[PDB]
Amino acid sequence: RIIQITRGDSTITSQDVANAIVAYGVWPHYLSSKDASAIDKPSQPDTSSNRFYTLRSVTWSSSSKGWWWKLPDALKDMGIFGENMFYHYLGRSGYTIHVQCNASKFHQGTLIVALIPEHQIASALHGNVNVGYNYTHPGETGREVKAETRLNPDLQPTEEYWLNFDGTLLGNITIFPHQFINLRSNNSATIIAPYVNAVPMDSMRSHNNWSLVIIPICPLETSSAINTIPITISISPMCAEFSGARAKRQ
Amino acid sequence: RIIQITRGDSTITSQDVANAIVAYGVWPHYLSSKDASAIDKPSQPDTSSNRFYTLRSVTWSSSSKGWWWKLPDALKDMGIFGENMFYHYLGRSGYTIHVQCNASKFHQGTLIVALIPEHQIASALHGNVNVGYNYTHPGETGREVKAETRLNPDLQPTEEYWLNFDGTLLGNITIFPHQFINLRSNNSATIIAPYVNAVPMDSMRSHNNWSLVIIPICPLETSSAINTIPITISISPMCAEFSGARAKRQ
Amino acid sequence: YINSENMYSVVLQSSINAPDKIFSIRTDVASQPLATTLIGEISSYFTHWTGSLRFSFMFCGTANTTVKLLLAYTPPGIAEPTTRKDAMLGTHVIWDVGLQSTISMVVPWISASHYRNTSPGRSTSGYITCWYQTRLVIPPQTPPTARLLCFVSGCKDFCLRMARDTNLHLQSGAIAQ
Amino acid sequence: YINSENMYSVVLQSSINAPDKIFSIRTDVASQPLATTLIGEISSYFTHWTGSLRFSFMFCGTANTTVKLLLAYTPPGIAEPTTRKDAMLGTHVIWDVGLQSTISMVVPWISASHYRNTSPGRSTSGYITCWYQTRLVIPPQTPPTARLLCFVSGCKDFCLRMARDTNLHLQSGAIAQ
Amino acid sequence: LVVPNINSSNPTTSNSAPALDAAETGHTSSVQPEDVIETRYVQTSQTRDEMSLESFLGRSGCIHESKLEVTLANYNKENFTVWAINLQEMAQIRRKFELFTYTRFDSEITLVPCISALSQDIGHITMQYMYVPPGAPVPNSRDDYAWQSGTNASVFWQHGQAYPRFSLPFLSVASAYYMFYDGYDEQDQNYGTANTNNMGSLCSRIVTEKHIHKVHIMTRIYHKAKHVKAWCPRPPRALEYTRAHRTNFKIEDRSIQTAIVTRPIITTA
Amino acid sequence: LVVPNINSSNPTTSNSAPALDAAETGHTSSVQPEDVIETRYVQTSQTRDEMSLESFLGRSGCIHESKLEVTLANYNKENFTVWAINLQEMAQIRRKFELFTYTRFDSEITLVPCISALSQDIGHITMQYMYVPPGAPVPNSRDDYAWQSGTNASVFWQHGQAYPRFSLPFLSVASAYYMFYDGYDEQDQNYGTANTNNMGSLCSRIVTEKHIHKVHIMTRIYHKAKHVKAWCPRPPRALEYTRAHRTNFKIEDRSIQTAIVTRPIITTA
Amino acid sequence: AQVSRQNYFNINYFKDAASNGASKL
Amino acid sequence: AQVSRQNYFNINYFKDAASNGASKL
Ligand SMILES: CCCCCCCCCCCC(=O)O
Ligand SMILES: CCCCCCCCCCCC(=O)O
Repeated sequence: RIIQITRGDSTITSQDVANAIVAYGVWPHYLSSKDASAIDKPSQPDTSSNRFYTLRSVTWSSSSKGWWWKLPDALKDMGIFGENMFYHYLGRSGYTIHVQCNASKFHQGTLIVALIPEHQIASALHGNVNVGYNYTHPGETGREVKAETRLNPDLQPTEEYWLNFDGTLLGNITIFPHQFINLRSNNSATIIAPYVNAVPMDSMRSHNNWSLVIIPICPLETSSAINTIPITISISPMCAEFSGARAKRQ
Repeated sequence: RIIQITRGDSTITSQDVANAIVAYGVWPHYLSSKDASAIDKPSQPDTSSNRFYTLRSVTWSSSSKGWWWKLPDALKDMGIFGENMFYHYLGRSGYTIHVQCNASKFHQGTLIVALIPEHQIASALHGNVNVGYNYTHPGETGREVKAETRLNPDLQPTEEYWLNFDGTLLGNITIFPHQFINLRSNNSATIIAPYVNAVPMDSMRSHNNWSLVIIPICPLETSSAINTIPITISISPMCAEFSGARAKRQ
Repeated sequence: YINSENMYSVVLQSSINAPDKIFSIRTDVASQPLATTLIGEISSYFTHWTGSLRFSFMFCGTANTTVKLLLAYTPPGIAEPTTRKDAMLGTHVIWDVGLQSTISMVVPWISASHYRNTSPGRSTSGYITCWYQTRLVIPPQTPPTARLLCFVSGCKDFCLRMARDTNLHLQSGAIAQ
Repeated sequence: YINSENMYSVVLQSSINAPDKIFSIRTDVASQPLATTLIGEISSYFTHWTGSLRFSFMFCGTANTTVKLLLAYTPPGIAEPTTRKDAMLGTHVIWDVGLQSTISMVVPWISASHYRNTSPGRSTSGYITCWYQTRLVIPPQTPPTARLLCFVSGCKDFCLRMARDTNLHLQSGAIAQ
Repeated sequence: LVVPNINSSNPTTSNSAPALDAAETGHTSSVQPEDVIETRYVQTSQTRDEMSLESFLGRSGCIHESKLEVTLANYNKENFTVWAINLQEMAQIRRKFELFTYTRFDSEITLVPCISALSQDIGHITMQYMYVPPGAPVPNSRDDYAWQSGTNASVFWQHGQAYPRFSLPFLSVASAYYMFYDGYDEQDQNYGTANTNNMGSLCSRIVTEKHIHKVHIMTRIYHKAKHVKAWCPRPPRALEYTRAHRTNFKIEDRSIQTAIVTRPIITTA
Repeated sequence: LVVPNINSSNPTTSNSAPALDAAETGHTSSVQPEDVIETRYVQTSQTRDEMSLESFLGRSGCIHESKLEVTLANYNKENFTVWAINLQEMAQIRRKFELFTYTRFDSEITLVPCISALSQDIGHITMQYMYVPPGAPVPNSRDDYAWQSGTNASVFWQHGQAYPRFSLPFLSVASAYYMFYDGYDEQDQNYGTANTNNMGSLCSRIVTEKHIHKVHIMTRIYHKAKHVKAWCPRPPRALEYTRAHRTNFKIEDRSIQTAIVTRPIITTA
Repeated sequence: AQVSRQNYFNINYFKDAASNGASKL
Repeated sequence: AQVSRQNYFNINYFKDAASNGASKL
């Protein structure tokens, strides 16, 4: 039940885990010379970039339908990791995602926490439309399912969370690395994920590798006055490597 | 006469050197655990920070009296090195300074290029005055001897370049690591300098370790129409290490 | 809360649903409020110090009350953090208050010089700040606030030198026989 | 040229077609102008000295400018030379300024006693004089003058004894705190 | 005495949380830097000798200032002083020893006698300092027979002489000195260390016979502990002392004032 | 420490010109007497010990002159002095140490106390000199409780006593003293060594109680470095000093004056 | 006898132990 | 111990090294 994960100068503790999941059974590791493409020495900032970064908390209420964040986008503003991300053409990283949500023994609810590779979102409308860059790059704020009028909507992604935002049934989302946070049992979910791509390193600004999706499968219910509780996400890059240094991209 | 120094993804060549000087006979190296004070792992960005950064060129004319820059201040805005400098409380670095100045066999002039440790500048005025932080932190622009009215002058450093800006005679400046660029013989000066301080790492924002002073000891003279020539400085951090990460200091 | 037992605890609130700062303190062993603790008092009999400090916290709410807190240490050279984002960019621990009511966090020695003065001038070793990571949640019919206790001691690391008289005690007059 | 960088260089002239004297200086380490150099300053903290002095010169004219100079050392017991003939009768070096811009000449220790006083009275260790051996020649469209730099340091030979306070620095008043 | 080295540390992902404990147990946490952060290997080189009790208490500090105002009128009748020895009258020393419940050590006493001239000259002044253990006759005048010092220890100082000094062995009838005593008289009186700490008196007189120069002699007494041992540490005194042998701290018409300094808001360091 | 011998030398006619070099390189020439002249074989016999740093800096020089003018009116209120210790206030010593960027050494302090009689007699005078490290309470009066010296080091001198002396170990929190510091406060203020060189104060008081003789006491403090090490030599100070901890040299309504003496013509030595 | 130090000479000159200097740690 | 000189007797009498005389070169 007790976890303690130490990353840089950061340590996470959780007295109520469903022990951690290692996506696809592979622990993150630095890129091997046998798989490498680019020929310059990759810079490895170590503890200055491989540490836990806590994002802006979201509120879980009885009418919440879901949220998603994309990596590495969510960390583009995070200290040294964010800096390296934009000073270099190529980057590569694994992550430890720790989703935290505590309540009480008098609260009930269940979240599905999934990490999806190449989560190519569907657009909201019909016709010849596609999702605009800005909308799949919300930053640490992430995206929350709101079912109610946004803009240049021919550029917006779909809000059909029950179709995994991409035309497949929620429900089968379990085929992806995931954990459930069932309030009567745990107060956190931890997923360790390696780098997954069809190329050894890639552009972090242009390609998001993982999408983190959180969906309340069973609603938050309680008789307590504290009837909304936050969900906080802390993500730690792991084995971050960068290559192709030049000016910082704006 | 021919040099080629390769640092990160940067290479310097000079077909007319007075071969390089290694300040105090010590080659730069990472901080040893035997001398260390701070107890966290220092981040070492490697090729992303240990590369040549070229500063804004200055013009050498017949009325030039001198210039100076301070390290690490001069590089505070330089890529990944500048970033690390402000995200961390402590830093440590050696440098390769390559001063370049070409002319023609029909030009004559001589520069003294000195690297001074703890160059504590004197203030311009008499009385109870001291040098203001902004004036010893000019950035890549450096400071040029101009003998003519500046501001809040009770905060300004002295312009007595012939007194090394500190009350000692130019002329004895040779006691410091230095090289001469005598136009009839060379077109560059190269000084490799290790970290020198009474503590193992230090605050880069608050303490400048080296001061780079350039002074025309023999004036630029020529019958050519090209009667002013630039002096360009390229500095490469070496074995840069940082420790004590937190938010970026503004 | 000054001349009572209340100066020793902080009250957490379930009504706060935000990443608010709960408290902060300088990390200098002999600075206030650390000055009058055992380690601060002994440090005040010396001029220099070095080493790591261990800070421990004890949650004193109900067995049914929960919360996650962010305890962070900000190395020097910058102003103390005013937002959770800036605080977490430093050394920190995320504390899940569940069945164990206590946690220990270590403030490592991160200094240019090997020792620091116990009487700091315009100087600091940094700060420790506490923030709501999630929220103080309680079931029905449970007190809506809970207290937190903070302890300090030195690690194996810790060392003091150059004995001197303390500035934390006075004699302004004769002591009657 | 006194409070500037010009006190450190001598100007040679192409218009001079004669065996003229360019400059001269006493050889006594703590006499003027040697007194304020590194070696002159350290020597002024001692009473006696011995050893050989190394004098080096750097020609700073154009790469196309040439000249041959006569650098001579006149042992004591006689007035400093006023003609090239008298100068060359002593210890000397004929310097051809071509591709190397520098030369070093050594003033050997030639003294009756093993040591000399750093503060000389009616005494000298001799002189160093510089003369045109040929002429400063330049092609068309080249500056007609060129500068020369002179350096001094001691040889393996060099030694000082009997520490004393320096006459090269003063305190005429209090130093403000 | 060496401080341990800071060892290298790596990123851990485990079931054992060294940072998590229960302070309810009354035990201090065992977490070191390596348990909470990815630590760098540093070779610490600090001795802890200066922090030893011998070093801390083994320093001379003032414990008494004895003022003798020489009267020329009743020269033999007065001109002597008596002081019941104790370490409770001067704050700096008292606070250091009270950091422990029981202490045991030998004592080094150094005297600093200063003659204040109140006439044109001071002549020749000689002083006698006698240690009077409990029970021995205490002098009643400058010419008391007790000054013969047939068996008590006396030390003499004359103008011009260096500072007198001598050692005393651990003096108690018990195995250690009581810095605190939660007890009474056999008569249910005098709560405190007044019962336990009866070391006798230090008496002094000006030895020189009647003369014509008024002078005051102030002898300050310095005490240094040697070969020290101590037991049961206590929190340091937080308020000014008011009386010897009592932990009383209340002062009339004055509020309790500790060394804690207040701040406006606790969210700003 | 031996100086090398001058070897025999002969007439050379060669392709290698040892006299010819390039000083552009920043390297000092290696030419010795034998390279430029037909040298005689001399057996030099000079030690270089006196030129060592230990010898050069290991000499006692004045660093402070502390004047205490004893006032009889407010005897306990005043009559004490405070001085923030440093090596910047007296030129001879300051210039020698500033020949290096960083220095490290132990210190020997010798005191020379002189009583100036302003009355018919001087009576018996005793002084106390206390070292107050940064943070320890600084005395506010002659009778301040801080003079109890419970743990600070104090030294006493009385008229008639030889010159006091004691050693201090290397005091910095860094590995060496900063003779120069190109840096600031954590507040971007106080450029210079004022930041780095905070060694506390030396405080003194006349210990003798109120008396009737006016006197002034001037205690000169001498400092000698022992077991010396130094790094990064610098050119010697060329002008008068004006302030402590600052390299400032400008004086009001006065031109810059170095030790260089001018001559009329450079062709006459 | 001789002792090392953080080498020096040291012997006791008096017959009572209370007379001795500071204790060795 | 005994040392040669530019022979003499010398031993340290105090327990702290700062107390020692000038260093041997
Ligand atoms: C004769 C000179 C004075 C000797 C003083 C040493 C006695 C210390 C007794 C400690 C007990 C106490 O007062 O609390
Ligand atoms: C208590 C007597 C005085 C001891 C003086 C030694 C301190 C030297 C510190 C050197 C730093 C400086 O002032 O530049």
